[PDB]
Amino acid sequence: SELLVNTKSGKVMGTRVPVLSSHISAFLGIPFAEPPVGNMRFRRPEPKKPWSGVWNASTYPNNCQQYVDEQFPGFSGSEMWNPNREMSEDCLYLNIWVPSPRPKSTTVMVWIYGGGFYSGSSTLDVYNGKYLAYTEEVVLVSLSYRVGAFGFLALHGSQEAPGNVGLLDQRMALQWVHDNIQFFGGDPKTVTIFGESAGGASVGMHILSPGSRDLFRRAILQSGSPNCPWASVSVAEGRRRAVELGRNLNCNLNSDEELIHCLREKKPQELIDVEWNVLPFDSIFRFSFVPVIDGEFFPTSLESMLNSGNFKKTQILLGVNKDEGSFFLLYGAPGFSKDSESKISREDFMSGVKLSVPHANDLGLDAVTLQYTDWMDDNNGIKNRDGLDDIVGDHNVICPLMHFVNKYTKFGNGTYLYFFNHRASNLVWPEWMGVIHGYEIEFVFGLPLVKELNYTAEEEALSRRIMHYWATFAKTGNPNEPSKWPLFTTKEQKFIDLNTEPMKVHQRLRVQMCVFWNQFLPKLLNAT
Amino acid sequence: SELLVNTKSGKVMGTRVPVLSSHISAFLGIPFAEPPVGNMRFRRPEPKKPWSGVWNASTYPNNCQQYVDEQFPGFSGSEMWNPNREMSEDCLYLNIWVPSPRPKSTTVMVWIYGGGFYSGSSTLDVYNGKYLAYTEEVVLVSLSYRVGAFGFLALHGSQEAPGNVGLLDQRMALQWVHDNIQFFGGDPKTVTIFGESAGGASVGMHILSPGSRDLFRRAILQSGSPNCPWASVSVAEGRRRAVELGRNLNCNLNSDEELIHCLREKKPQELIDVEWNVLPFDSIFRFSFVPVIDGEFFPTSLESMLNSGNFKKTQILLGVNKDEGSFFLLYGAPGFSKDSESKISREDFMSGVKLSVPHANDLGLDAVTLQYTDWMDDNNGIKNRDGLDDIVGDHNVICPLMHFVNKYTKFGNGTYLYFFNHRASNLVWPEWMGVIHGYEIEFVFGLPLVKELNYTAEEEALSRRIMHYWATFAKTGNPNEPSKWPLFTTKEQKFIDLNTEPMKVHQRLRVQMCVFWNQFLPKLLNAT
Ligand SMILES: c1ccc2c(NCCCCCCCCNc3c4c(nc5ccccc35)CCCC4)ccnc2c1
Ligand SMILES: c1ccc2c(NCCCCCCCCNc3c4c(nc5ccccc35)CCCC4)ccnc2c1
Ligand SMILES: *[C@@H]1O[C@H](CO)[C@@H](O)[C@H](O)[C@H]1NC(C)=O
Ligand SMILES: *[C@@H]1O[C@H](CO)[C@@H](O)[C@H](O)[C@H]1NC(C)=O
Ligand SMILES: *[C@@H]1O[C@H](CO)[C@@H](O)[C@H](O)[C@H]1NC(C)=O
Ligand SMILES: *[C@@H]1O[C@H](CO)[C@@H](O)[C@H](O)[C@H]1NC(C)=O
Repeated sequence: SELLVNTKSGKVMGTRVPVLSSHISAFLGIPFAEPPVGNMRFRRPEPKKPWSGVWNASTYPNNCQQYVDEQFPGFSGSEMWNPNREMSEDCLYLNIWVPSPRPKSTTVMVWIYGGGFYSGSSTLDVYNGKYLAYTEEVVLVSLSYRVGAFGFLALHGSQEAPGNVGLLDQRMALQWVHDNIQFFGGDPKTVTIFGESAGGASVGMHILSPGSRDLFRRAILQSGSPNCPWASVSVAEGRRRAVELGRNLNCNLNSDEELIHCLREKKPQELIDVEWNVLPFDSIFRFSFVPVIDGEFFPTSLESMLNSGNFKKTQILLGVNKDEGSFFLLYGAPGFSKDSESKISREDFMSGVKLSVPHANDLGLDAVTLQYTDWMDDNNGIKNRDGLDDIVGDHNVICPLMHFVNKYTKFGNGTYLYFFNHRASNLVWPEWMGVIHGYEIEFVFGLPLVKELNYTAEEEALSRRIMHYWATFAKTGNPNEPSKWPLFTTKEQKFIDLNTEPMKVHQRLRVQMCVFWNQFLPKLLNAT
Repeated sequence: SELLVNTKSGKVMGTRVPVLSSHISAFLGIPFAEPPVGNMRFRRPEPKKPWSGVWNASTYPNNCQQYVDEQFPGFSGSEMWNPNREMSEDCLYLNIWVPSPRPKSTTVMVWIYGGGFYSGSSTLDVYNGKYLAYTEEVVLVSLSYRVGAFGFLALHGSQEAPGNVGLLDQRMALQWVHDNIQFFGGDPKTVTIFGESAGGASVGMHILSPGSRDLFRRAILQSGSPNCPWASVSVAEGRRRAVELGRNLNCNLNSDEELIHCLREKKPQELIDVEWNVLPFDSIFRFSFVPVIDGEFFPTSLESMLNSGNFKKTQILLGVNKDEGSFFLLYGAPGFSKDSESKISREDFMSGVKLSVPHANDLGLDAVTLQYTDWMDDNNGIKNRDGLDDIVGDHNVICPLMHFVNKYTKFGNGTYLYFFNHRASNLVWPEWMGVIHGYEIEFVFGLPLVKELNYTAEEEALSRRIMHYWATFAKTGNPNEPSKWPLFTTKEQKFIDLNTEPMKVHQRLRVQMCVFWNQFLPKLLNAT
């Protein structure tokens, strides 16, 4: 049977799924790690014990325990990101979509979901891999990994909660794909890992980490990079947040063993209920439990690794969206709201910049404010709103990705950079938010191909070229079929716009603002 | 006789001069102070002893001792600024142009020449007051004052060389005009002092100084303001430059009396020969001997005086030129030269910014460089040249004048601001220098009215409207004849362009760059 596959870990039985009036096989909920429950909470994952019999993989697995967005109850714009399966600590599973008939040895793509390392699910409708598997003939895999304190509580020096275990969950899934994907028709020597936001930062983290490098071939990073200011913390800060979490739960804090033991008896929801109380500052675009620069998964600081070429050399394809920051302002900055144009007063602008660069002294806040204010029209509400939108996006996503791409390209074997600026005709979010963080995903996964979702014919065409650029790059290391997406080089720094208009090539994506965020501001904060 | 005038100091005999095929009277070289020679060098000026008989005022007086520009021998562009009379320490005289027939009580304008407080003459062809006296029916006066060490050597605490004596020379001339101008037909209750560059800074200094305020009615400042970074130094820095000057002449430095005595025996040219050796930094647009914030002429810091309204409240008219910095780069920054377009390399740009902001640490130099560099085209030679031109002009002239005008307007009784951007059709300087520091002067003094100077008909019309704006403002406190130059207000901040095209009104002259120079950079240099 086409739906039965024998792996090194046991046999699994998939299910047949319809796709664009045809069909493919899906193997949903395959376990790749032992359930990280009880005494196993906070620990490195352990490989799944092989099973006898047949594993039923006809349905989506549970999602990992996480905070749930209730800001706009039933609004599809925000609920499309919430877990759509029951939550459980028993959540380490992966999903596979396989073309029909079963390939022999074709291109593999492994998706790593975003969600600020505190949320995310591999089962969201926007991540349904059937359209991409089908249209491009690739074996598509989506893995899962522990988020929040369950995945990133870090007490460096302890083996019970070493930190980075969520990243180790991702690695374990990649080890499973390396070891078993050949049985589903995938070529384990041609796997591309791709992800968005925290997922793109994760992808970049595996390019960096010695222990993950050999488990994949090429990489795609969407709106995220490893050096993002919100993607990692030092071991001292990780330790301090772990202790502060225990303090919120009235834990005995005399020793790591006491803290960890106390944290292990709490129900999942108790940790989720106070998780956000450990941030050191009043901030936006910062998350409590994230990867730690531990000297193991990351041997040295990310910057020295980037500087010395200490990373996997291969091809990468990556890019950003036009308005990466808008949704973080909607959720956390005064003056922004879902149902108004959100013209911002000068005082809310100033309140907005303090929230955006939480780690800055007064001089730093003045430098950011001067850099983004039009002083001949400072009370322009639209300009204040847009300026703040760009500050959040430039500082949290764009400039850190541009710093990564320039450092990577000096040692890599090929880079393709894009700027996604198409605002979907059917967007449910207000206009002011523009081309939102996460909204290039539906095009990568091909939702515009399904008529009922109401996209335009040109939106369907855009989705088909992106899907084909992504799969062709996964297959060959080049998005182009032998009108050309040129290679990004350290000399020319070319990139393309990705929208419904004839491809345009540009150069030096946001150089002006990024010299400010990547060179001047850090120099300024370090001296003052 | 029309050419004979009796003053409180004695009788003076003028000469009749032709002007635009008519004539007026000129009283050249009237003495207003005792010669500041011998033991009087460096001291406050003393009033001229009255003389019996008739003072011959038919010829220009000597110019004060100063450094002489020899960079382009015989080039009219630079020689038009050099002294055109023999030099002498005996140089405290004033000149008067009087309409014919002799007025009874008309508007008086007193010109104070620029020249960085180290040079300048009241006798330059560009300062000939006959055209303005004639066309606008005003009594035009040009005074003189000691420059360089002779006028500004400052050893605070000593009465032998207290500093600011050159400013006291100007004051003495204003006291003479107040006391005697009625005999030449001038109204001493309606005198406007006006000046350019160091002369405009001086004008602003008399608006500030309690001891000078009552001696004039209204003021005009051209490309200069009192708070310019090159226009004053602290008493400790003045002292240090005086000592360093003595050290260059092998003077005994044990006491002020020893230093001063030694400096008084040196010939004038010996002081001029080493004068430039005392600057504390490798700089551009900085001069050795300038006014000192002494607690007497300036009771407190200029900024606290501006902040508290501690200054003369009246009407002012002032403005700047488009390319104030170009000539200082020509003379002192690598890569600029008179006969080439002066496209500047990135390294010369960087060398240029270090010279321009001599008082800045590394962080400050980076902030200036980032603010003026187009990072998507950083090797553009024209952009590097123009960027440096704007850095010099914004920092040395424009932004300090804009800070002065906004502080003044909160307490004053009327402000008119202009932006002079007409490049003269007959300019002998290369194109790259644009609308040069000092080149609005020939229009204020009406040289375009004389056919042989080869200006265009529209240039003659522009000169006539400027002359009439200046004299009408001198007469009434408003440049407009009862198309309107609007009042600058702290709310609207309107100003006009001054050129051959139909008047255009704008707002917030260089606000963007000036928030950088006036608020951010000083905050940055003070913290780091
Ligand atoms: C108390 C108070 C606040 C919080 C909190 N506040 C987070 C607000 C900032 C974050 C809210 C965004 C929702 C994620 N969902 C979204 C994601 C993406 N794009 C989105 C676009 C629009 C709206 C939501 C999006 C792209 C892929 C990743 C996920 C979190 C946890 N616990 C708390 C506890
Ligand atoms: C050794 C080395 C250098 C110097 C020095 N170097 C000054 C260079 C910088 C200054 C040179 C400019 C000439 C003034 N003459 C000019 C003035 C104005 N505009 C001008 C425009 C173009 C050229 C000259 C101008 C507007 C009114 C004020 C005077 C000075 C003394 N001693 C020295 C001794
Ligand atoms: C597979 O498991 C799901 C669990 O809901 C069930 O509905 C389905 O019938 C199962 N099929 C088999 C063959 O066990
Ligand atoms: C990638 O590597 C191959 C083989 O080492 C080399 O020939 C090619 O030029 C490289 N391509 C890029 C983009 O550097
Ligand atoms: C005035 O002085 C000048 C000095 O050069 C002289 O040429 C002129 O003849 C003098 N006239 C009188 C009346 O003394
Ligand atoms: C100047 O002062 C007069 C009289 O004090 C006043 O009436 C007038 O409004 C003032 N004008 C300005 C420009 O402030």
